[PDB]
Amino acid sequence: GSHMSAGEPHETDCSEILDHLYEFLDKEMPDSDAVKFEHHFEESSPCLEKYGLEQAVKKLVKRAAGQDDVPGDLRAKVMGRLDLIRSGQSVPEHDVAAAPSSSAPQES
Repeated sequence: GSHMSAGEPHETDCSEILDHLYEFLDKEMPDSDAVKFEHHFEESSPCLEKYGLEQAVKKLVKRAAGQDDVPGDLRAKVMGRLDLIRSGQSVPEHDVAAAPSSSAPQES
């Protein structure tokens, strides 16, 4: 495992963390959620290390009130990812939203 690594640690639940990412993000306060996110997002880091949501949710938390708040491009990307996660495992290069390097950074 030098270039490719998919060794997830010992976890328990994950869909529930997504469940927040969806209703938390869309049915609570898109901008007033980055600071409230971190709390629940840190309790289940291993869930975000299954499909690669850590990298994304960290970015959602990064905005917070006052800053980027919510470009709609991260959420739509995260929610749509939940919908992909909850209904699949194959994930795309969504890291491009904040430093592209999911699999092929350059991709010739």
